[PDB]
Amino acid sequence: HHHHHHMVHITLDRNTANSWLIISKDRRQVRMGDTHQNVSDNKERFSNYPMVLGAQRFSSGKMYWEVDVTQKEAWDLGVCRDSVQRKGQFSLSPENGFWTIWLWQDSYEAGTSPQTTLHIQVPPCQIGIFVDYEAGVVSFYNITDHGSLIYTFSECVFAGPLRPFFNVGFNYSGGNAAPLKLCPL
Ligand SMILES: CC(=O)N[C@H]1CNc2ccccc2C1
Repeated sequence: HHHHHHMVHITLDRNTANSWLIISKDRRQVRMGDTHQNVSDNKERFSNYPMVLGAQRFSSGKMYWEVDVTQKEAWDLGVCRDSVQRKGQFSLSPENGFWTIWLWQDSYEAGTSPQTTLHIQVPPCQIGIFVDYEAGVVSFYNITDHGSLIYTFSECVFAGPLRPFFNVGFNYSGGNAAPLKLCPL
């Protein structure tokens, strides 16, 4: 792809994080802790899942960023509405304000309702995310496989400001402790 020139510097918003998450001092990395991280509860924190939002809000333009997923077994990535539900159980779908892909149990799927199978020959170590607000497009790229397209959500109805969206996943296996990292420009 040729989206690299729309690169934006994303930082994570501590106040939105599930209380188990550890965000690095530079606000560029997040991982699962082995316990509650000794923060107060608030209405913004994701309660049920190890999720966090980026601080940046997008309402126009073209935006691109990259995330490192090396050696993780499970994760969700993409964008969401600023007003997505934070508490209780919910599915990742455009109807609920999320435009995401994920890895789970050795298969990759797009967060449509119902979910769509992805066809990935080279397991990605880094994912590129491209948003065109005006066009209503969210696209995902395999940086490990020379930038090959993973999935395009088109005809998106954002219906609000967008935030970068992250889920580090559960670590019940002991094989998913690795962080999500925002990669340098
Ligand atoms: C080993 C592991 O993944 N433990 C879960 C427990 N439960 C839980 C609930 C919300 C957010 C994160 C978590 C972590």
